[PDB]
Amino acid sequence: ARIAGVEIPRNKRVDVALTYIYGIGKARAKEALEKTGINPATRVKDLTEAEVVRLREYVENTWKLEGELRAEVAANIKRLMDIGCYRGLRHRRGLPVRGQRTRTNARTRKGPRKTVAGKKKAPRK
Amino acid sequence: EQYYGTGRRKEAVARVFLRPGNGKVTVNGQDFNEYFQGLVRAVAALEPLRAVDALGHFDAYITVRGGGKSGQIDAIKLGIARALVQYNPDYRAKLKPLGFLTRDARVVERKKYGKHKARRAPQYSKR
Amino acid sequence: PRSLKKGVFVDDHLLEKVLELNAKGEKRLIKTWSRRSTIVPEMVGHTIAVYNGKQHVPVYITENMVGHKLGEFAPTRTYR
Amino acid sequence: ARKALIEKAKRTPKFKVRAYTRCVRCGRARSVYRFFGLCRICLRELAHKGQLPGVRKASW
Amino acid sequence: GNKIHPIGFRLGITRDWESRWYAGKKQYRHLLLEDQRIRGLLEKELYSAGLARVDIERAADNVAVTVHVAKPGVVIGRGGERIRVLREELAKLTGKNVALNVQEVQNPNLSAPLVAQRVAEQIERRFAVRRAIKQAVQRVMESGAKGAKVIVSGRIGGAEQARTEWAAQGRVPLHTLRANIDYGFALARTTYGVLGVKAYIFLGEV
Amino acid sequence: GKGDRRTRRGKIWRGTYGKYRPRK
Amino acid sequence: ARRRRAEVRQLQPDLVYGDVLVTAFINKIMRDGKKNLAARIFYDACKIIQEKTGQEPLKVFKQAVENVKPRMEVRSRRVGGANYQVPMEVSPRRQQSLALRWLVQAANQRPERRAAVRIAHELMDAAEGKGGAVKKKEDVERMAEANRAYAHYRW
Amino acid sequence: KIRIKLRGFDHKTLDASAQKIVEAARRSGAQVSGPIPLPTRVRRFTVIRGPFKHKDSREHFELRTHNRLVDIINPNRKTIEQLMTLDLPTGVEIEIKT
RNA sequence: CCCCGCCGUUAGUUGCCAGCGGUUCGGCCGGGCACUCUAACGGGACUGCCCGCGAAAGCGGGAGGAAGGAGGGGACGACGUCUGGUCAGCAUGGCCCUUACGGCCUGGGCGACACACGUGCUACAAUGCCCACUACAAAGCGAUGCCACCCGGCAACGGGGAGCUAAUCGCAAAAAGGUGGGCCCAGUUCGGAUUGGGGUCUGCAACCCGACCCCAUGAAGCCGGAAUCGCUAGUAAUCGCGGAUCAGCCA
Ligand SMILES: [Mg+2]
Ligand SMILES: [Mg+2]
Ligand SMILES: [Mg+2]
Ligand SMILES: [Mg+2]
Ligand SMILES: [Mg+2]
Ligand SMILES: [Mg+2]
Ligand SMILES: [Mg+2]
Ligand SMILES: [Mg+2]
Ligand SMILES: [Mg+2]
Ligand SMILES: [Mg+2]
Ligand SMILES: [Zn+2]
Repeated sequence: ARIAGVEIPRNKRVDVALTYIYGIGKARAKEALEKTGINPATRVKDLTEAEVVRLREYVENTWKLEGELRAEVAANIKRLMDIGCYRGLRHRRGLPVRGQRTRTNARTRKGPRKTVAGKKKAPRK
Repeated sequence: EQYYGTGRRKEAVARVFLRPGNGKVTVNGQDFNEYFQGLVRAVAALEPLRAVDALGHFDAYITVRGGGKSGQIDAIKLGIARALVQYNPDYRAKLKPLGFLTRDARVVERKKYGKHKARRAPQYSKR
Repeated sequence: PRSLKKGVFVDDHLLEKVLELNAKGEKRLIKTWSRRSTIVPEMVGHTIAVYNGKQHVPVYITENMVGHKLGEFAPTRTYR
Repeated sequence: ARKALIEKAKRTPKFKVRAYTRCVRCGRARSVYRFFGLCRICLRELAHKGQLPGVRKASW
Repeated sequence: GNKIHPIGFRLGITRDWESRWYAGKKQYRHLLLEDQRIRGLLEKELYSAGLARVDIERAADNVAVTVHVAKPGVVIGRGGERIRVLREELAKLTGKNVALNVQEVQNPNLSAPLVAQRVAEQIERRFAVRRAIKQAVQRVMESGAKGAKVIVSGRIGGAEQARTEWAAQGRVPLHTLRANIDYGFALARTTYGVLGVKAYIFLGEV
Repeated sequence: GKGDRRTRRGKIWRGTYGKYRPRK
Repeated sequence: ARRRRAEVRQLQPDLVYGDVLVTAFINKIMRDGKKNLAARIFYDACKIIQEKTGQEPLKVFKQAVENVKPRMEVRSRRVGGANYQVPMEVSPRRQQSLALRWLVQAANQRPERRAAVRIAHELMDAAEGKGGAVKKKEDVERMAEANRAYAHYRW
Repeated sequence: KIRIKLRGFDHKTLDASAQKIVEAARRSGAQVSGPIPLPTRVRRFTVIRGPFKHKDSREHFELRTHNRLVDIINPNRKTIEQLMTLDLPTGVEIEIKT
């Protein structure tokens, strides 16, 4: 509990729990458990306060986590928005950025479908 | 010294050498179950013996090469049935009506073009 | 996530051009068709007119952009 | 194709990664089975005239 | 739209390959290319010889053409003063010492490429197609032969709407392999577009 | 799933090797 | 079947109860040709029918099937007016197939996590006259009797 | 131990012509180890039948290559004194190691 | 004609507790081809035999047989139809352009996105996901190559470096499967879209517009309206493997 800022993950295995933190995933979980010596398997509620500190002292003092990340990412994007950059423009319009197609199939970045009219004088559609 | 039959099944070939004795079977330098470990079907490769009362009257040394384990299980069921018949040609009328002597012609069917999958026809629209 | 392992490719006919514009002054507008060319620190300040397929475009090179690529600032297509 | 585009003949084609195949028989730049240098049509036409040795009709 | 090539359909049995050598994958490609410039030189120069097929065999580096023709005269020339200009025009491009031959095609009326070549010839000289065909079937059906067929395409008569004129007698069993059915195709460039001439000749079974 | 690049299953599909599917 | 009568394929017998009803049932459990774990399911479910009921599973199983086989069913018939649920007999070959299916489908609506559990508990409930399968059966014969007025278009 | 791998495109003109390369005797003039079958290698071409669209048409071409072995023990030069002009297969190709 | 199913003759640098000897216990070595196999050539099925119906052709069933009436799969598409398709593969009549409707570059485009459909992939999980261990394929491809095995590296991959013109070396791991362990019903240890970051490789060159690796991110999706597609048996369904094209790749 309170392993990263505000992050209280509880009651699951400690390796799963840590992933409930922002800049922390299957990897860094595995890692920070090795480098601080806590068994992956133990439930979070079954943790020595002395262990929860070696965790916090590591995770918190060794990577950019939580809002401290979300902050950088946000300014990392405005960065290429301020300059003329092409990826910046794509971000500005809210279209794919990694050279994907946009004729079909861009829904996840585009959002839900903004349907318009079909024909004026043509076949059945 | 021993008794032999071949026996094949769907790209898998069994070599069955029968010797007299106890009942102990060894496929590919391994105990029977060491190989076919926990496959509900395995016991069925020995139905030739289980139906000539040869349970514990024969030992068997087998090598099997090809395909996958369930096909090998059938190839053995022939090899055993075939060796058992050059051991005793009177065993046929016992064994033939159970079919153990009929090699299973059923083989994987070829992939055709403009199909997905030898028969699986690709799906179409507007009709 | 991009590449060029060791060599950091920069089109050199432009490079000999820009380095030679630093014996003295910084010529306004440089006409390149090598959008293909990585930006380097020794380009800050000048103005490079990158093509387009259709027109050279006045790309004021700052220092925020010292690593990117010239074609990253000459947008090709015209949309709404 | 265009006769001018059998400038594939450029044994010196500047950069190497501009090399391309082209059917030696009808110029066809696409589907050009390289064992034969023939394209997919020329391949079938010659195969039916028996002019590619050892090349039978396949079936199985 | 249907119907294979009767030769391409029998190439394993009751017909063999127009060039029958061998090569690994580094060579096949070029040997074929040369192999074909041979046939291309041999079909422009040797037109009037009336050649049916052009067999090629290669072996220890060498080559071995066997030009089958109707009138082996015009390939020999004056005692031999023609068959050496060609055997030299060949070993020019083929830097590999060629070995020209000539095989007497007796019976120009039983080799399909000839039969067809002939009908296409008449068509350029503005002959009557219907008759041209019916005759060639006869000319072939007489000269031995268990059956035969001839197809001209369309623009028959310089006609504005392409047609297809037919004609065949005896047996011509295309779907049976035990057949032995020479097939020949002649083109026929005319003043008004092209015409295709196919000749089928069934001769004996097994 | 065969879509997670960093699984065993997911590597096999894309015919690759890596941390999440060592070569040998 | 526009020509011949299409013969029933004879399945091989069970390896543990020598019964071909069992192989019929292990087949309908099996998906994607995974036959191994289909047995591995059924058999595991069999050693749950004893460990909760002294009777050996083979009677409990065939008892359960019997409660699910239907005696009457409707099948819609096109008429010169519209559609008509028509009550029909049920061939004994089709009672076989209907009960085995409904068993395995009702088994997998059950909320028990392990699959053998679901089959076991469904096999028991059926043999006991209840559980989901026996509904969609008493439920079928209902409609056959509810549309008795039309039982005179019997194909 | 004269190893002579023989291959070509026509199996009639191999086995025939590898039968011809056994001529100090069947096994009464050298030794001979029987011509070895040795599997064939089948290259396959599949081609869209017509010239345009019709994706699902297709026609299959193979180019099989068959290989034989032979192998003679006692490479005496008397018997070798037959490999002069003693041949007749064209589209067969010969390889020799020892 | 081809392939698959049973059997033989020929054939032994692939195959063997066959049977022996030697064991670094590896078919490794001596040794043998019997077996499996490899690939050439034969045999074998004909309603021939049996009972029943039939005027016959045949139909039903029964023996024996590996296989029984078309044993299983391919190749094979009649006279003709659609004034079908294709002048952009190739030919080809006519028509037109002829310091440009021809040619060469460099850059862009064919990848544009408010939308709509076709075909697919991956899913929505416990008959499941994950990790470890362990086992059985067929067909292919390889010397401007396949790259065993070592070293750096979490890894892509770099360095080094054997064998292999390849039944002999390599791609090569098969994967579902099996044993053990984790997850416990959750938008989850389900799903892996999106985006941020750092990197390897191929290429003159990866902005537009490449694939792969690692870290973070972890979207929609809880089985799909009206409608609608495939398949009758080694078939569907499901699981992986290979090849053509190709530097690399959007497979
Ligand atoms: Mg398709
Ligand atoms: Mg042209
Ligand atoms: Mg290329
Ligand atoms: Mg996952
Ligand atoms: Mg296609
Ligand atoms: Mg036929
Ligand atoms: Mg059109
Ligand atoms: Mg396109
Ligand atoms: Mg759920
Ligand atoms: Mg059908
Ligand atoms: Zn071509």
